[PDB]
Amino acid sequence: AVDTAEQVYISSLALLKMLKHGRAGVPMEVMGLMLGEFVDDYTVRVIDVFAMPQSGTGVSVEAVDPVFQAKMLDMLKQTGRPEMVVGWYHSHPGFGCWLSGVDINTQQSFEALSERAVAVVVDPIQSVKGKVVIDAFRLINANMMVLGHEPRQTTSNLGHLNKPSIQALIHGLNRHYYSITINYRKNELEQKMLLNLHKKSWMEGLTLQDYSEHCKHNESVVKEMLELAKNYNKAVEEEDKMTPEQLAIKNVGKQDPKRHLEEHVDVLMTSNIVQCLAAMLDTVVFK
Amino acid sequence: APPALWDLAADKQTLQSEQPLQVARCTKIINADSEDPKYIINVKQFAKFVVDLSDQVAPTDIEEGMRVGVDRNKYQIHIPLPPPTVTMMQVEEKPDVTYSDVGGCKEQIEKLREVVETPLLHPERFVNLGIEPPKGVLLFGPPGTGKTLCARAVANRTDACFIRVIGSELVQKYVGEGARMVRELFEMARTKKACLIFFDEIDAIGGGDNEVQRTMLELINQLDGFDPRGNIKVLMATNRPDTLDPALMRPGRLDRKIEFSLPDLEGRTHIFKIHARSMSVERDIRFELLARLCPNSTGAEIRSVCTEAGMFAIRARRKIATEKDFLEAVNKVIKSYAKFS
Amino acid sequence: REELQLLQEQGSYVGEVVRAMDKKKVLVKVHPEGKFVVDVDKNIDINDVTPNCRVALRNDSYTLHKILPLDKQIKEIKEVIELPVKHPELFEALGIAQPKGVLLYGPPGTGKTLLARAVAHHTDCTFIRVSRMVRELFVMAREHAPSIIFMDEIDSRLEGGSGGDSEVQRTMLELLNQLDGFEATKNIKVIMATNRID
Amino acid sequence: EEERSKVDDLRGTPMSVGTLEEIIDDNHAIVSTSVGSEHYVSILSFVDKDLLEPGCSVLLNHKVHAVIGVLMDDPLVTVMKVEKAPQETYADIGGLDNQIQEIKESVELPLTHPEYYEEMGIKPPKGVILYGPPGTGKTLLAKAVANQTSATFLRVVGSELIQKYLGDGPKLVRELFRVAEEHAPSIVFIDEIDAIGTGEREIQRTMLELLNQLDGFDSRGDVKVIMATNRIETLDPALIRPGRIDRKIEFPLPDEKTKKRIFQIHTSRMTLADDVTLDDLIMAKDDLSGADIKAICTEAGLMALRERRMKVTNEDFKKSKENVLYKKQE
Amino acid sequence: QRTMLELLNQLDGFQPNTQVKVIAATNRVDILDPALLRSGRLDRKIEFPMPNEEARARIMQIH
Amino acid sequence: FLEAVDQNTAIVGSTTGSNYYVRILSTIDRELLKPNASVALHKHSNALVDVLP
Amino acid sequence: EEKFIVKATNGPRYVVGCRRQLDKSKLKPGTRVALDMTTLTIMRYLPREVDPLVYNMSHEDPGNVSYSEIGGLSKGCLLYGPPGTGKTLLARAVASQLDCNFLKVVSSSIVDKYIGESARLIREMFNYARDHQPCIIFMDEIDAIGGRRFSEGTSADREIQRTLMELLNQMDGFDTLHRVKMIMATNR
Ligand SMILES: [Zn+2]
Repeated sequence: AVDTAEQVYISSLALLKMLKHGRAGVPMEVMGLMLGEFVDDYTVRVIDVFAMPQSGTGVSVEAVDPVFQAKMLDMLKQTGRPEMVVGWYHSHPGFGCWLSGVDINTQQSFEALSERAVAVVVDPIQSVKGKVVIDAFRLINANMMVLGHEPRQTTSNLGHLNKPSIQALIHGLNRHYYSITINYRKNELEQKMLLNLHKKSWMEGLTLQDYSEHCKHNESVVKEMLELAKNYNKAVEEEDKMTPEQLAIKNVGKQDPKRHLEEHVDVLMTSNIVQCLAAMLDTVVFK
Repeated sequence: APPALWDLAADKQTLQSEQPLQVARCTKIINADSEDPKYIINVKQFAKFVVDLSDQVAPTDIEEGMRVGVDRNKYQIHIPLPPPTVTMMQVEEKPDVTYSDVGGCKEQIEKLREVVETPLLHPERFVNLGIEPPKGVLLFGPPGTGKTLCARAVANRTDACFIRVIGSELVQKYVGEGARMVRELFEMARTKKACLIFFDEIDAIGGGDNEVQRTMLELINQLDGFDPRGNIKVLMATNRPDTLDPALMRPGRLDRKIEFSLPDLEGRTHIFKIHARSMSVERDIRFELLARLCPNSTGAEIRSVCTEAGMFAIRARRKIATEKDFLEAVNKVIKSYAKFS
Repeated sequence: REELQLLQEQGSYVGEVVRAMDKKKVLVKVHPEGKFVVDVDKNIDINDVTPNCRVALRNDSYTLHKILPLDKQIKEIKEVIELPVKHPELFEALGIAQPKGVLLYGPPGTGKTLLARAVAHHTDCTFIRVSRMVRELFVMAREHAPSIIFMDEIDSRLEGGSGGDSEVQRTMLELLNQLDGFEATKNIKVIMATNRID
Repeated sequence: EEERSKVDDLRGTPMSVGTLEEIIDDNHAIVSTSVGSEHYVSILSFVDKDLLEPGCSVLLNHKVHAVIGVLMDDPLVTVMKVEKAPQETYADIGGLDNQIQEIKESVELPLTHPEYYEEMGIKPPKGVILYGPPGTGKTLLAKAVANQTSATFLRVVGSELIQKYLGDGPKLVRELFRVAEEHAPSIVFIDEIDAIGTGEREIQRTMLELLNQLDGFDSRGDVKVIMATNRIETLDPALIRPGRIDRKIEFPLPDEKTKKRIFQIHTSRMTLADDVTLDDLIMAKDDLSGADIKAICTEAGLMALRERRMKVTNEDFKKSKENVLYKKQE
Repeated sequence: QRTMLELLNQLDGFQPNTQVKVIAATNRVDILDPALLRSGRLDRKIEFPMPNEEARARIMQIH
Repeated sequence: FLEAVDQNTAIVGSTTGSNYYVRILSTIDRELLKPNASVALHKHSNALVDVLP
Repeated sequence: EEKFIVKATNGPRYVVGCRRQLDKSKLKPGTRVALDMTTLTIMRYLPREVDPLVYNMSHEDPGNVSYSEIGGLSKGCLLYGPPGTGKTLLARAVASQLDCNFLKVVSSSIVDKYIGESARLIREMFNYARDHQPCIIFMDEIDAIGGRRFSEGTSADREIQRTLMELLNQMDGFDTLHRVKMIMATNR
């Protein structure tokens, strides 16, 4: 009878594999298996994550083929992947990320070997593209109902675990079903390779190609955007002619939610492209 | 709260018992079965579903259009269940008029008595002496004292009074219930070891009317169809012969159309003999006198003579009824009502 | 962005309470396949939520937020309309028994709208017109009391139609019970109009 | 205490209000809703399962729909019958002594004074059916009030309760039959029978079903049903033979002498002046019931009571008689 | 005639009608439809008169 | 859109007929608060960006 | 022009975008299209149709030798009924050869159980014949609708003869039939 404060390490491998698996996350139930290595009690690291073929039955213990699982795991053992399985993941579209009776039964059956048995449910269907916040699930012991529910130390990270604060699922089904915190990790090779890879993904090939395109489109296409920009500017100035009357009458309180200032600041920012690219044309013409 | 105390303490095992029996798919009823694996089912939400049969329910226990429990996760049939109120409401087991009310028909009472009383008493005599016992008779025409011979046939069984079925209960809202009605009362007729079933008021289901043509043509398919039985009993009671479909389909299995209009002089004293167990009649009252002092006095009309005359005997505040005290009720209820009718 | 989780809440429903229960479990009439009885949130009291009113209810937590909703004619009329123009205060010291209303019977050629809106236009006060739907405008006349009210639409044996008409006769009788009953707001003066057997 | 406050998770946020259909002896009942969702779950606490009377609205959940509680229905049943015993007996009205001893002898012989009822061996538990040309509860309640002296009573006035709502069917008649079953020593009184006189196709089938359940095909002698309409021609001839099987009677025309007796009864407790004549009062009336003369006796006793006097003068009773002369002509 | 001529159109415009036959029997030939003559339609017209006392004694003997 | 009960918050009727209570976004001014207007929320966020003419 | 409003069959309306593959040709309004559950993209459109239009545009009879199997046989055509048959094999022989369509007109389609306003079907179907440039009309078993109206006809005969009056008004009335062809088949 002892418990610690565990935290699931999530690298970009399992993340991107759950993003491609979320793209393949059809309404039909899907299956997946997580791998890794157990170094101590209160830490768990995932490295290898793959997908499983779909079945008409869906998420179930019968769909997990032991000769296929052990066959692929053996083919990972003959390669440079000497990691044992650490858990299984799946997708729950529509009805929420909670776990049904079948999922908790195959979780109870799959947790006999690994005491941790990390469970992750990805649901990118109804989640907006602004946040990719994912949560890992855990199974509590049925004999711990007499004593405290979760005797987990280091209660600081629970404030970060309070971000999924839906008022129906977390404490709507929190009995006999709790969760765990999630952190990330990134080395310098992922930082510089993925950082320079994304900057290059927003940059050009030689980085000098599409500059003169806009530098010379300022004279052909942007002129229409400058004339229309002046049409919006005058289209606001026609009301700014009426503003000094109200400002000359009341001077107390603000009733119009429009600021008429920051939009024109943005118009000036779009208009400064001519100034910033004029020096570019000066460099291209010079040398 | 005192009832909820012992059950509240008995609510602990309801959590460990909540995982089973949780399955409920709104009790969807099936329609037919093309093959044994796949069953076509239709839910009440007008959504037709198809699922395979589970291992907990035998295929021989499946009935056409049977409401059974079915899972909403595996979609399989976990456990069936036995379950209109008019069907069980129409059950009738009560003693009633005996044979003593024969309405003067000397030959007709034997034409129906040899088919209502004799075939049950002598099953081997009619199979060996012939090929099968007779089918039944057909009482129709003028109402008069109708339904008296029906109670006669009900009470004149030496074993147990049987069920009678009126026809005015099928013309109701939500048509289609008649099919399951006749199929489950004929199924119960198979359960009652070849019991006899009487069908009253065929005119209330015969003679748009296609929704009635379903129940009455299916009724013909269940009568001419010997699946429940083709030998027990056939008898219909109607006021008018304006039902041509049962009249043209009846020669297949129904037979022996007879009539029962009115009794004779020596019969009304026998309806008074069955009224000897009615409201207390003094020994001074002669049944032959009161019987002969009223012509055109069929068993129903003199049943109303004993009803209204019974009412005036109650209003008289007397210990016993005397003919001199209710004869005014007799000739008043037959003559004052015979004036306009 | 903290509200973005309430955007992810898929919105919220519109609850309508029809009956309050004493067990702190108020049933709320909702959209069909609704009728979800539930206890309200702890920061909102139960007694304040009145039945037969619409409220704001969340779609998952089922918690309540708040409650939801002619020179001679002008010479003779100066004492009637031109008197309350300049001295609204004198209506408490003056004890000369100012009249409550005035009637003008005859062919309504000029004087029904141009006179009342012209002299009332000199009064610079609001002009409310009458134009069962005959009681809500009387409640509006109770709210905005200081004005010039004029009958224009009604000017056109006992029976049920004389009982329904007797509802408006009761409206003007209680106008004599309020006006002639007790003065509560200066400048209450009205003008009658009647041209027939009435 | 904790076991009482631990089932709050089921009655918490995931809670709904459904409509139960029936209770099955296999400890799992069937419920319904707007779409008719049938879920069977083992019963829980706080339920009665005996007085529940299936077929009403119950409490459901967003969960597997375990029944956590129930909610009482129809406060509408309260306005159906009266539970008091009025002092108006069968000896307070005259002229129709035979007409009142016909129903008194008709329905007061069963269950009371049984030596003339159970020794005969007839038991016609159907009762008589009456109709009052004045109606308005005065004559029909003055004849039915004889049974109200020392007995339980059941009253039903008007067919509005069937027509003021959607076509639920004969379930309300089943409620009257179960309250009459649990209240067998009572008298069923149906008043203002204007079902077919006032969809319309369903009124005929719930009225013929009213005749079906009213006939008592499965019940023994349990209660005496007394029906009372206004016009005997509105009722179809099919509602006569099954329903009316005991006896029916006719009521005379209340023109001068029956209105003189009604006036005497309505002016027996009150005090009137000597100059109050009767010929003008029984002359100015024309086909009037007792509710309006009771209304002018009430407003005449109050109007004469305005002067702190109980004596009703002739001019004040004619001034109140103008309400009678106007009301019937309006 | 709409339904009947529809059936005759399904016995005239359908060359793959070589499948299951459609046997018909009429109790009287007073109103004889002239459009019932075709290879697929009612072409086999074998007259079945009233059996004589000999034939009635035969069918009654075997029955 | 059905009704506006207060500032920065109103009710909106869905296409299925059920009325929804959603807090409007602060960027949208009071011009889009017309009672009879063609408002359009999000499929998941259920927030209005602009109305349709 | 890039993003427009869609109307789903179920009742709720949505707005979608434009896919980089398709163009603005089929994107014009008034054309039923298809959508996807994810991202509400557009794969292709959905051409509308009707129920009887499937029957009028689906039946096809094969066989090209039947045109040469009619035997030694070398604005309207009358196929009457002497003691010799095979008119269905010939009309269905050329109809099975090309016929340019399968516009079959059955004599049981002018029943009009309700009020006899079959003029909407004469002008509707013959308006389809005038709309489509090629058209061939078959009229088999016209003897049922070919009543001679010798005596005073009832309401059932007067409406059929009124459709014959529309046939008169559209054959020798104020409308030519130079391009369309009708084949009147009968029995007597
Ligand atoms: Zn699922």
